[PDB]
Amino acid sequence: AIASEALSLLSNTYVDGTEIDSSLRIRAIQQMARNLRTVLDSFERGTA
Amino acid sequence: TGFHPGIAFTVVRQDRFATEQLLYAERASESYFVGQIQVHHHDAIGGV
Repeated sequence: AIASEALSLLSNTYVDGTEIDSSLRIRAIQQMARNLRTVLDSFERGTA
Repeated sequence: TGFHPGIAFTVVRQDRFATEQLLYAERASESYFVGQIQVHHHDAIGGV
């Protein structure tokens, strides 16, 4: 259950085909991966 | 019929108009910068 992160992730949807926004992309890749690692670890522990 | 006494009476009237005012705008203005571009487009039927 989360809404702020989803809204932030889906609020861009690009504009017209501009650059990749390397800083924002790197920040998102770091944060989402860090959250997903522990999320999947907890899910695997629960399933086991 | 013919006369008019000196009784006490008064009337009340109201007005509704506009006016112009002048103020001091100083020299330094608000620091209204520009950041990124936000767009939102959606196509349903006919046009976008």
